[PDB]
Amino acid sequence: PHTYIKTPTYREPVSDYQVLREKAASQRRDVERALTRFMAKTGETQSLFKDD
Amino acid sequence: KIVAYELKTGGVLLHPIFNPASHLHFSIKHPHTLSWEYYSMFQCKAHLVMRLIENRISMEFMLQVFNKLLSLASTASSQKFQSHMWSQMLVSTSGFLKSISNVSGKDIQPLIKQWVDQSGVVKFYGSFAFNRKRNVLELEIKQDYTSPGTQKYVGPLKVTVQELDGSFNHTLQIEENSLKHDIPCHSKSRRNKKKKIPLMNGEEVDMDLSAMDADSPLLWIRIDPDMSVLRKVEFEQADFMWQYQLRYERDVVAQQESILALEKFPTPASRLALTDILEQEQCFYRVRMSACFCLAKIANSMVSTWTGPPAMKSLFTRMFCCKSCPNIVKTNNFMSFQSYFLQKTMPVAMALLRDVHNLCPKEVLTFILDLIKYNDNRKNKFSDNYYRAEMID
Repeated sequence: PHTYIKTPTYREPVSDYQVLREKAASQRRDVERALTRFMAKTGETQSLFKDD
Repeated sequence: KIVAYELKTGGVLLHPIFNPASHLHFSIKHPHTLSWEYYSMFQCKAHLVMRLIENRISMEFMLQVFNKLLSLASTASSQKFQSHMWSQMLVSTSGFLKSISNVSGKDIQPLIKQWVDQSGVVKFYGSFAFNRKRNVLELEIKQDYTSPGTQKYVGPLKVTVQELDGSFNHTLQIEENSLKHDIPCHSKSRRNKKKKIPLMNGEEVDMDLSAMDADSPLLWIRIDPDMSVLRKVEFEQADFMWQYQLRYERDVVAQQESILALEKFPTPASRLALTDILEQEQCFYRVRMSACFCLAKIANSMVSTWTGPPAMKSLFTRMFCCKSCPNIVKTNNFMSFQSYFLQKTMPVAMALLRDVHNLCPKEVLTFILDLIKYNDNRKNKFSDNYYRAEMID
């Protein structure tokens, strides 16, 4: 059934609303955490705890 | 606000006569010696006393009084005579009462003498008993008139009784020596047949009469429903009467006072009443926002009895989350303005839940943190700052 005939295949698509909500949420949380840590490290900083 | 302030410190005296008020640490002869809280409560009491004058003399006559004052002022405002006529633009108390007496023929001098010249609010303590033999309702209304902020009321008093035959108003004459007021009660033939019980408005509803007493027809009682005096009422109903008044009343102040009085009865019927109020659109939204906090307090008081999940969580996932994912909140669409306010007030009350160890449960804290993480506001036409601020709260 493979000697002479060929048909194409595709990659597995993830159309699930749960995992898409999870992916968009975690990527937004991670990029805003990275942005705020970068901006707090390269400027004047405060701290709730002593030398934190 | 005013009964809290007047019972806290002395009282607000509209129209003093020149000290007239010596119970308070400043002089009321000039506006610049008044405390700022006294100035705020002064304006507040002034507009409530004007609502009382509208209650005695109807609203169209009141607007005619105001139009007569404005018309005298605007005929005065065009003259050139240096104040021969420019003082008709200045109102006084005697001129205001005279214009009221001109347009209506009634004078309000007892109402002015009680609520303006006298500086106090009244306190009502009511309790009822139903006489089954003579079919009467014996009310017992006593006043606390020896507190520092209080005064004694001797006028008439409206009371609204909802019985099975409908809603009936009664006027009671509360003289100084009065204590027991016997009002008559109607039939109970709407429990013989299942018929709908007619409400305060023209409509009628189906009520579950299993919680009601078998011998009494009366479903709830409200002392001074229209707020026609400056009063603080402490009525002693039964808990099922407070639940019926929360569910089937067509007055928002009675639903609010039943929410306020259901915190003393933590029975599961009251939890069912507040949960049915919370699920109910076509209830006024500020009643449901109060029922959130009342449900939180009741849930804290009946720990080691609570069966299922924490309070309002399943209701939040039923109202505001996705059907396929219960722990993922729906993307923000704030275009309804009543489920927006309820959505932003429900986790704030849900966070007041406490376990048997007095610590907030990790099921509600995790729920609030998932409400924070899965928040998506790229799709509504409104901002998210108040909802996120309430999430921090």
